[PDB]
Amino acid sequence: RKTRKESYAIYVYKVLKQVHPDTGISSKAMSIMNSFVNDVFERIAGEASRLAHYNKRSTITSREIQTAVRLLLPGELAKHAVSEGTKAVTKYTSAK
Amino acid sequence: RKTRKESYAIYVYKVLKQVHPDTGISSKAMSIMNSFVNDVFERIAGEASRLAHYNKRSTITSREIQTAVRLLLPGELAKHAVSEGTKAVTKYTSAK
Amino acid sequence: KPHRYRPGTVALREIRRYQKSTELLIRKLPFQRLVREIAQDFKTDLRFQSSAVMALQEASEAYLVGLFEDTNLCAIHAKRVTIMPKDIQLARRIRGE
Amino acid sequence: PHRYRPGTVALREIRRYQKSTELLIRKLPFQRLVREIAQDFKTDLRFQSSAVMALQEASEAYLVGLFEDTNLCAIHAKRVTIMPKDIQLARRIRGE
Amino acid sequence: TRFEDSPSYVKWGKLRDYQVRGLNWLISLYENGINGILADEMGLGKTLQTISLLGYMKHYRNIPGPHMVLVPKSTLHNWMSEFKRWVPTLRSVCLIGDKEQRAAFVRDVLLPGEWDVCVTSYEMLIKEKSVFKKFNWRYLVIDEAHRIKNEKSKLSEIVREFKTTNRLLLTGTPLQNNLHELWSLLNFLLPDVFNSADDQKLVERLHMVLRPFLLRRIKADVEKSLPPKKEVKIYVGLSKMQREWYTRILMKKMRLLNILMQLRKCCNHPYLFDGAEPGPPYTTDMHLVTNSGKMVVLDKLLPKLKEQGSRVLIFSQMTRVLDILEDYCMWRNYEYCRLDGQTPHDERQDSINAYNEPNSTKFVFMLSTRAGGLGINLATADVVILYDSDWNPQVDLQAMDRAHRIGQTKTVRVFRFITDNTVEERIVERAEMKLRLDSIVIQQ
Amino acid sequence: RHRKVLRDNIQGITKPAIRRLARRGGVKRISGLIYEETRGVLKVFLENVIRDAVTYTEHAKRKTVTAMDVVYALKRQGRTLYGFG
Amino acid sequence: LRDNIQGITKPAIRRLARRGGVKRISGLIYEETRGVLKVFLENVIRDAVTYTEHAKRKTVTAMDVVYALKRQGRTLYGFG
Amino acid sequence: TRAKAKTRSSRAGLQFPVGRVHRLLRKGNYAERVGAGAPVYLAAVLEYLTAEILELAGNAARDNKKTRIIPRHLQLAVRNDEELNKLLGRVTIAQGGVLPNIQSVLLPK
Amino acid sequence: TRAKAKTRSSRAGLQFPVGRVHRLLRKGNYAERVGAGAPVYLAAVLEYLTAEILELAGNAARDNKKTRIIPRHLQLAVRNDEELNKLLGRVTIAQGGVLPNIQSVLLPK
DNA sequence: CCCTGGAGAATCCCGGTGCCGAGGCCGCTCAATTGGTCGTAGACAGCTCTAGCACCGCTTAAACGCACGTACGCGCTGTCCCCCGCGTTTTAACCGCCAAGGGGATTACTCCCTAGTCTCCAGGCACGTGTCAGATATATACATCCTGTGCA
DNA sequence: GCACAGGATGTATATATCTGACACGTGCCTGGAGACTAGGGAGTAATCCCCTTGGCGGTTAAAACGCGGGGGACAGCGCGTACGTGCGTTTAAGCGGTGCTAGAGCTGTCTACGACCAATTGAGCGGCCTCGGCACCGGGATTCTCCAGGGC
Ligand SMILES: Nc1ncnc2c1ncn2[C@@H]1O[C@H](COP(=O)(O)OP(=O)(O)O)[C@@H](O)[C@H]1O
Repeated sequence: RKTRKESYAIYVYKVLKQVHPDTGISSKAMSIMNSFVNDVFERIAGEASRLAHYNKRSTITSREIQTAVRLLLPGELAKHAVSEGTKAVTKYTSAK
Repeated sequence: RKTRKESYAIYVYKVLKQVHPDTGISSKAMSIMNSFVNDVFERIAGEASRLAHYNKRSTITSREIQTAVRLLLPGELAKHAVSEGTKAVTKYTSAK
Repeated sequence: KPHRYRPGTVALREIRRYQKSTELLIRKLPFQRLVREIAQDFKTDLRFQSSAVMALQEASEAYLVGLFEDTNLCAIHAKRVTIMPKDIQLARRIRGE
Repeated sequence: PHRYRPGTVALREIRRYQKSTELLIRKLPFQRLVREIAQDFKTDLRFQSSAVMALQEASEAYLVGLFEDTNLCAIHAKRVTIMPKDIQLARRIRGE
Repeated sequence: TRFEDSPSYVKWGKLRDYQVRGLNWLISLYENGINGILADEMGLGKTLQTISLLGYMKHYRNIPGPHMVLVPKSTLHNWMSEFKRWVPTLRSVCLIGDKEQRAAFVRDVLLPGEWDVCVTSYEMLIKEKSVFKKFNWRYLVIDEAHRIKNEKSKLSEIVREFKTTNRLLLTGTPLQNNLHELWSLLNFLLPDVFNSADDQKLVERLHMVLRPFLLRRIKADVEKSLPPKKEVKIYVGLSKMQREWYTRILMKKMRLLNILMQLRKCCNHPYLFDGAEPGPPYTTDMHLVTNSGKMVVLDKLLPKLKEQGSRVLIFSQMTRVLDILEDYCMWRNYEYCRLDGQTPHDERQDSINAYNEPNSTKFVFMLSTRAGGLGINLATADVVILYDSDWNPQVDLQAMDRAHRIGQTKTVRVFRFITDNTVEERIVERAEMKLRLDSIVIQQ
Repeated sequence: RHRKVLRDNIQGITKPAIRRLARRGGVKRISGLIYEETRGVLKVFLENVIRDAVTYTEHAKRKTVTAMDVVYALKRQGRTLYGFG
Repeated sequence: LRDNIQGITKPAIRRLARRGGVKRISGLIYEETRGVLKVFLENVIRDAVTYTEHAKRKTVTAMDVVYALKRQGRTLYGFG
Repeated sequence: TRAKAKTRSSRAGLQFPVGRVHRLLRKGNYAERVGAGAPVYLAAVLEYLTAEILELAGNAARDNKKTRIIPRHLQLAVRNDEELNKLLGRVTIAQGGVLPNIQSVLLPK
Repeated sequence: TRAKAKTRSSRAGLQFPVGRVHRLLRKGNYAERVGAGAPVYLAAVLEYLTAEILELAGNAARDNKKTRIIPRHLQLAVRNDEELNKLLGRVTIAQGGVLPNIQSVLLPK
């Protein structure tokens, strides 16, 4: 067995079972979803890095992630993504 | 006494006097030249960093810089810039 | 009886004149009012540096000039000399906006 | 004998191929073309089959989008036949 | 031991005692080689004294060389008429008009050098600094010198760059806000004396320093008329909507950028803010009056003066407030004439004449506090109501004296409207501070 | 109680000014319906750019929009501007 | 090899145009589209060969092709 | 002794790996330091976007009378939603095809 | 003892700041390690590009009969040359104007 | 000049095959837990220079409204040739299979190249300051455009 | 019907003036060079086995070719309409001012909490098998459409 490779496949599958309980997915579709997740990650992280360099900071923070999602996603997606991220950070802070 | 701002104005003026002894440059043209140098530097450095990540290396080297130059520059510019940089690195390594 | 130029000589003269210069072709104060009105809906109590408005005007004028070049090409494609909203919409659709 | 008018079969083919999701170029000719083109940059090159498949996917997508824009230009000229002038106009407006 | 009577070169007129005293003082300034500031109030023949000075300097001294007078545009014709009437031996030219007229004038009269005095305006000086900069100027006169009271202004820089031998500043209010302005004027005058930026250590020392360079003749030597004024402060309280908006402004969708400027107008009328007025009907009926303290007091005050002597002048610093007052006066059906910056000059003069017509039905003349030209002879009025106070007390004094001119007959009552527990109290306190500074320094 | 509006700010971009822009673009004849279309196009473009610039200004916790913020918004859009920093 | 742009046949171009949504095709479209295809392929293959060379590989990988496409602004999901 | 380890994804109530996102940020040369809330926020955003796309694709697959999501379903979901089409405008999806569309002039009169 | 300091730009023969480029690379978070010859190569490439643009702009200034360069000359140089036009295709030069260009149809005949 | 009537294509329903998707197991390496530290960012204070709001005064360039005439957009018509739809024959793509070895991919080892540190010093930046290149004006010289008219 | 003279317009041209930005010179300080150490990244060699490439034969779909005809491109003509040109009138831009703040940037400090580094260990995750329900393939009966002929 060669070197192990990392993919978001199991997490994508868990989300799919949450959304449609009795619907599956094929290998090419999972590869497409993995590529999508990697691309979105790189877009957001690069934008946040540029923000930190512009403001002369050294730490990537939740405020930078929020500004990056406002910059990159359009409209209702930006609103809902901001709400979801804020909820997650609130739960993490209170439940840690 | 105000803060220190860094710019490539000194070196741009040197290259201007080297390539056209009797010619001057205005402040706004200097702003444009400075912005151009910054933009090219950022493009080359970003492409080199992406290359290093792709090949799972940690060091930006002259091989990475050459490959980024060939990727970014169109053709005659690419080959002449490669020759210029090879000359420079040879001169630096030879007796320095 | 008074001397008059044909319909199209003055248009070509204006084309050459404004392709020879580099100034801004839009009035600064009206443009500033428009920019402030647009930013009002995004966030009230907004203040603008004067250099920001100049950069905005530069970008807007460059965008409009490039759009008009493409519009003229489309009108010439349709075997016309007059540019039309159809030409503007086609240019935008092909460019992907 | 039965004979369809000039244009009904074209519409049927339009619907059929817009319904389908498979490649429309012969794979062996495309592979030979790719290797030929690659001879200009390096010798004795070898390819992964996935590489040729991805190249074909990208090429087909580019051509399909180009033909859509060309069709729009032809409709603008009040025509149904597409022409090389339409292809050139689409490329020029895109920025190529 | 100087000129003791009306000079001879000045024909058709005998200068008064203060006129000849000022002329003697200017001659002493010239003899000692010191430039001076002449501030003898608003009516003691300052233009005549300047004309007499130039007439003397040309007649009894042989220097008919170039002389420049800088004036506001509104006073150019007055200056030319006075030059032609009093001392016609001198040769005076005026520079006005567009670019073609300016070029023709410079090619016809200015450059050929057949003139002796030049009467130009501020704008024409800024335009033609290039040609005025060439000449050697024997005497430079700047009228209404408070225009250049501020350094770092283009006119002050340009007037500093000229080549001059003598300088003379005419003003009535040398001190408006702070001693920096007085130093700016004195530094234009004597740059080598007042080169520095800045009651034995104060008041008396300042008086002794200023006295060799200044001369003020209060309008009390003549008097014999103009019964003294009387200022009454009327305190008013916020209406309920005014209180609601004051709280909304202080606590903090309308942009509120200049908080002081929003609180002010809020203290004038809540209707200025968008949407504070009631809905689409847009009627003028008793909800204008009741929503403003100044407006309720004004409605309680106007009819009493009207059944009394009437002829009231109302001043404000906002044309929006002028609009609201015009609507009120239309609804109550008094007579109103309006004058602000947007009123064309012919209409301005027509309104002044119509109100000043000996027996007219006009009742209220509304002016913007700064829209006059220091003229405006509204001497038939009786009561001045200041809707708004200005940071500059000299502006308020000029507004007052537009109705306190020589033709006045009966005493004038000045009603100043102040909101209690607002920023108007601050404004008035600052104005009092500036006025006390001015009185202690210049008046004494 | 006196209301009198002046004009719409999008009308401040005038027909002769749009004609000058078309002249620099190289256009000879211009239809009368072009002006409203151009006004809409300009509004859309400005809205995108200003939204991004305001996002940057908010992240910096400022209330003043700067030329650098405008430049960064344009680089986000893909319309690099040289000459302002 | 030589004469391989003629392997992209007229029926294939017709199929691609029919997926694009065109009904009538002029006879001169085929040479034009072969030229367009050649220039596009040359750009992509050049970038991919640059990546392959830098890695000191003698094989071109789907990763190299994807990287070239992404640098040209033509992201391709479905291969990695 | 040490308490039972609770994953940060469990603490945040997510289904995406917060720790893996944190390691990817640290190894990516994006910035010198990474805050604690950044991985949680990023994982939540990724989860939301993935859920949106999967929901639309599953709806499309059901309208096709299937049960496995294929690239055709993904492409239909992306191109029939305006926000996701604005996000993925420069993206080509393998074996996705195109949206059925014929211009009205081409239809028979 | 000690030797007199020689700048790396002098060592390499470049008119661009090798040391400043090295520091900018190390602070830009591009990688955790930067080689010795990389700043030299990058500075040489930047110098070549700047020299090209300045040569073309000086030629344009001679054509316009002025001895100082302005953004108009920079735009005329960047356009009219295909390599730099591809390089700066999506770049706007402030007050640079546009190329003179009138279509053949629009001319009188 | 739309209504039946044939034909062709597509759709739906029903039954047999195969192939991987989804589950269950194993092993490992990577994230979570504690503990300690340090440096980054938040908070405060003190200067300086710009931007917003409400006005005024003046000059003048540009917008604006209007009217006329003229290219031009647009519809209509006729002609011709070109692209499409169909049938026949050829060709090479596809698929399955086999075979060989080139190169991708991993591991172990060692060295050499870079990060970090401390001095030392000179190159680059802010600051003043003069002079000259370009903008502008003015008066010509010339090149262009348009019309009327003389000549077939 | 065409071609030219000439008038009027606009434009290119040489000269003279003036001003404000370019370019140079200066002090000093902050960042770059010199010299050293220490450690981990990467170059280098060697092994494995996967995946590429080459070849061959049989099938059959797809390409190439040729025919015949209707529809679409395209040239030409006529018209009336909306845009260009020019002129007189109106408006608002632009410049120069008041008067007061607050906002934001550079300086300089202080300080505390949050991120980093390190050491353990055990649970999550990736790879490997295995099996059955879905997807695919065919087949048959069905519905919708498209084209043609004429009694509507
Ligand atoms: N014949 C006159 N001689 C001198 N002064 C006069 C004469 N007539 C009127 N005045 C004064 O002129 C004043 C108004 O004119 P003003 O513009 O102030 O002139 P000046 O600027 O010369 O004082 C009045 O107060 C009046 O006293």
